Amino acid sequence: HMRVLVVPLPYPTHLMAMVPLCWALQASGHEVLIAAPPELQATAHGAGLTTAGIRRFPNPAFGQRDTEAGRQLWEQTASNVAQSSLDQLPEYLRLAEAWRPSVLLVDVCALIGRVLGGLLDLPVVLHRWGVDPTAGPFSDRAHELLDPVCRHHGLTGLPTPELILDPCPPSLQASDAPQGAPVQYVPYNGSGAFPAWGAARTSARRVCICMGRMVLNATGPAPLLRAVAAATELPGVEAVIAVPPEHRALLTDLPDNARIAESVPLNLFLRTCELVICAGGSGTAFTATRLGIPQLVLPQYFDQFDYARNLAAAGAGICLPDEQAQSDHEQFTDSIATVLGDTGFAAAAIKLSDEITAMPHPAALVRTLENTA
Amino acid sequence: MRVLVVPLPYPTHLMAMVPLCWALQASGHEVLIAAPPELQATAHGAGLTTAGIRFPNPAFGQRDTEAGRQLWEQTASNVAQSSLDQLPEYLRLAEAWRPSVLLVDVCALIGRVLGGLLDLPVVLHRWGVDPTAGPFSDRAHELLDPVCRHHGLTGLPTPELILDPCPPSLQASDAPQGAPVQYVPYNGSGAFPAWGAARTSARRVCICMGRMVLNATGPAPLLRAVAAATELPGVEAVIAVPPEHRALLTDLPDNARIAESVPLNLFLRTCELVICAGGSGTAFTATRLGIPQLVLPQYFDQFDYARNLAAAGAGICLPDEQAQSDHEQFTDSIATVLGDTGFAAAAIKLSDEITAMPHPAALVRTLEN
Ligand SMILES: CC[C@H]1CCC[C@H](O)[C@@H](C)C(=O)C2=C[C@@H]3[C@@H](C=C[C@@H]4C[C@@H](O)C[C@@H]34)[C@@H]2CC(=O)O1
Ligand SMILES: OC[C@H]1O[C@@H](O)[C@H](O)[C@@H](O)[C@@H]1O
Ligand SMILES: [Mg+2]
Repeated sequence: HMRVLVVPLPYPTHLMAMVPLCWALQASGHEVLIAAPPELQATAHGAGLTTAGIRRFPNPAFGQRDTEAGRQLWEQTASNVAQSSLDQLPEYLRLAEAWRPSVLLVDVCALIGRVLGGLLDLPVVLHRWGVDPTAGPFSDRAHELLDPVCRHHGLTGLPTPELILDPCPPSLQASDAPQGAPVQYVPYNGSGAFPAWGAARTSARRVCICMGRMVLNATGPAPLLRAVAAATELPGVEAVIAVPPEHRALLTDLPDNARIAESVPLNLFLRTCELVICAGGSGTAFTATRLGIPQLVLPQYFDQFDYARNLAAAGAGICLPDEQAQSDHEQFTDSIATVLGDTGFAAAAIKLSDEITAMPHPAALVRTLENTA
Repeated sequence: MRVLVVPLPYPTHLMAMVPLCWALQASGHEVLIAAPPELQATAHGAGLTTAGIRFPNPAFGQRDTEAGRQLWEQTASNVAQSSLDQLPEYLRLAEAWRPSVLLVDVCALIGRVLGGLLDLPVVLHRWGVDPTAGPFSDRAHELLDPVCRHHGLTGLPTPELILDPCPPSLQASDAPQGAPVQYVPYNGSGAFPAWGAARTSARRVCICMGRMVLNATGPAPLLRAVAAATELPGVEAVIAVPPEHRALLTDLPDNARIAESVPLNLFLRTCELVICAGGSGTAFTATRLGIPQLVLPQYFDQFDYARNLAAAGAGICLPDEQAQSDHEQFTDSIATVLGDTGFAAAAIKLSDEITAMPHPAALVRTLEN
C-alpha cells in the first residue's frame, strides 16, 4: 500500500500527462495526493483527484541547445524552477511530514520533487510528459544551483532518481535524454461530452486545429489565426476548432466550413479527422499519434521544436519550424494539401502508434512502482 | 473493449463505479458514461466522458411484509417504466458509439433490456448491499419479459457477470453470488485538510449525511446526530455536508469542525466513529478504513446494511423513527462505541475482508474474458 505524493510543475498540461498513472495507482488500491498550487487545483479536481494546497514566439532557440541563445533559455528556465523550489521547500516539507508519502511521483522539470526526495530519503520516480530536452543546459544549471543545497543536508548533490517513466515513442525522444522505462500513453484530455458529429466522418476533409491555453497565453492569437486561415481556404476542408473558452473570442467572422468545438476532449472525435494542426503540446500530439493521425506542427517553445522536427523526420507530419514558415500562408496551405493528398503520412503515424502500444499500460507500471516505493 | 456505462441517475451510484472506470481506462480500454443531466457533473468531476441522455421507512428492510414487498415492487415498476420510455434514446447511442460491453448498475434495468436487444454482454455492478431479490427482481421480469419476448428473447436476460464490492459478511443472504471486487473509496475530489493528518486528544466523531439523503429526509437525521454527538464529554464533531447544508449548522460548540466538500477518506482515519444513514460511499469508506459506525437508516438498502453491520459487531443501528427521535438512545449509542474498543476491532475485521478482495485493476482481466 503506497501513499504516492505527486509533484507536477504548476501548469495544467503537465499534471494531465500524469492522470492515467494516478488513476492506475488508485484503481490498484494505493493512495494518491497531488501537491497543487492554486493554478493546478481545478485541473486536479477535474480529474477526480485529491489535492494538498501549496502557496517573442515562436522561439526556435528552445530547439537549439548547442547555441548560446538556446543554452541561455534552458539555463534561465532551470534557475526559475530552482528558485521556486527553495521558496516552496518549507511547505512541501510540512506536507510530507503530515501525509507521510512512501514515494514521490515527480514531473521531470519539477526540481522541488528531487530536493524533497533527497532531504527526506524517499524514492523519486520522475515522469516525462513527452520529448525531454532537459539534458545539458537545464540539468547542468539545476545541479549548479541545487547540489550545494543537497550537500548542506548531507547528500552528494541533487540525487539521481530511482526511475524515470517515459511515454514518448522512442524513435522521437531527444538523443541526449537518459534512458527511461516505457509507459504507454493513454489519452487524457480532460472531461466532457461526446458530440453527435464525433461519431462518423463526413465527405469533407476534416482537420482539427487544437491549441491550448498556456500556448495561446504566450503566443497571442497568431498561430491560431494562421491555422484557421490556411485550413479554411483549402478546397474540401472542414475545420474543427478546439481552443479554450476565453480564446474563442479571437475567432471572429468564422467560415461556414468551421465548427468551434465546445470544450470536447480531442480523443472523443479525433478518429474522424485526417489531420491535426497544433503547437506540439503532448496531450494533443500524443493523442493524435496514438490514433494514427498525422500532424502539422507549429512549434513555439520548450520541447515543441524537437517534437516537431522528429515527427516530420518520421514521416508522420510536417513541421513549420519558425515564424517565417508559420506566417507563410502559401506554404501553410500547401502543407495541409500535401498531407491530405498522401496517405504515407497517416501510415508513418500508425508506425509511431505501434511504438506506443508496444509499451506496458499504466496499470502494468503499478507493479514497478510497488517495487521502488 | 468499448465499455458503455449505464448507472441509475443518482451521483452516488455512478461514484461506486468510478474506480473500475478508471481501472478500465488505465489498462487501455475505452469508457463512456450514459449520463442524464443529474449525472453530468459527477461524471465530469471524476475526469470521465459522457453521452448526454435526456422517512425513515423500515419496511424497505422487511421484504416479507406487505409494505416491504410493495416498496420494492414499486421501485422496479418505476425503473421499468423509465427504461421503456428511454429505450429509443439509448438504442441510438449504442448505434452511434458501438460498445462491446455494458457495465450496468444492478438497478438500471434499461442496461439489461439494451444488452438483450443488441446481443451485448452485460456486467452488472452492485454498489453495496443488494436487496433486489424477490419483490424487485420478480416485478422487473413481470414488466420487462414482454418487450424482451417481442424481440425474440426468452425474457429479460440473466447478466454475464455481477460485480460485488460488498464484503460477504454484510451482503443480503438472498443476493446471488457475484464476483468480489475490492471497494476503493471515491467520494469526489477535494482538498486534504490540515487537521486530517493527526489524531487529537478529543474523541473525534464524524457525521456525514449527504445531499441525496438530506434532500429526501430534511434536516432531522443530521441535526439529531449533531445534538447527540456534541452532548458527550470530550467529543469533537467533524460534520461533513454539501455546501448548501452548511447553513443548517446554526449552533455548534467551539471545537466542532465543518468539513465542506472534503472527501471523507482524506481524514476519517483520525475518527473513532462515523454517524451516517448507511450503505453508501460513506459507510463502505468507514468500513474500509476500520471505523465503526452508528447508522440511522432511511430507505432502500440502508436497513439491511445497518442490521448486518451491527450483527458483525462493527456498529450500532437506530432502526426506526422511535429510536432515531430518542436523544437518550442516540447519545447512549455514541457513548457505547466510544467506551468499547471491540467495535473498532470488528470494523478492522471487515476492513480486512475488503482488502482481501481483488482490486478494480485486477478485475479488468475478468471483464476482458
Ligand atoms: C431511474 C429513475 C427513477 C424514477 C423515479 C422513481 C422514484 O422517484 C425513486 C425514489 C425511486 O423509486 C428510485 C430511486 C433509486 C432507484 C433504485 C434504487 C436506488 C437505491 C437508492 O440509492 C435510491 C434508489 C429507484 C428507481 C428509480 O430510480 O426510478
Ligand atoms: O434474509 C433475512 C431478511 O433479510 C431482509 O433483507 C428482508 O427484507 C427480510 O424479508 C428477510 O427476512
Ligand atoms: Mg534515445
